[PDB]
Amino acid sequence: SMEQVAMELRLTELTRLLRSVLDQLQDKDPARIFAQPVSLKEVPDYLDHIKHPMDFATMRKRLEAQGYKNLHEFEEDFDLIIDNCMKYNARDTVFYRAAVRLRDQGGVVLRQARREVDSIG
Repeated sequence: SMEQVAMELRLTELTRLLRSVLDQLQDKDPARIFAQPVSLKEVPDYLDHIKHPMDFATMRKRLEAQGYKNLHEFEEDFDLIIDNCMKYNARDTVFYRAAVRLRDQGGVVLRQARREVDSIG
């Protein structure tokens, strides 16, 4: 049906809009602390601590597989990255300070991103 084609043209354009946003969020991690999943080789106990790991490359596989149905699903993955980090790592660490910074700065990008989704449907 053509009515499925209109759905896919609107998913494509969410997916293209989320592409921008992820790039903007990931520029706020210039150290690349969050670029890749935490290495299970290097941190074998990691899943004892964190049950739903998340990082930027993983969010990007799922973005180019058109796997984010709405903005809320995208925003959840982003908050996982931040929240896992702030549990796993102590307050006086480069890692925890980098998540605090990314949260704070990402809040601006996400607060405009909400409005553009609502605006353009």
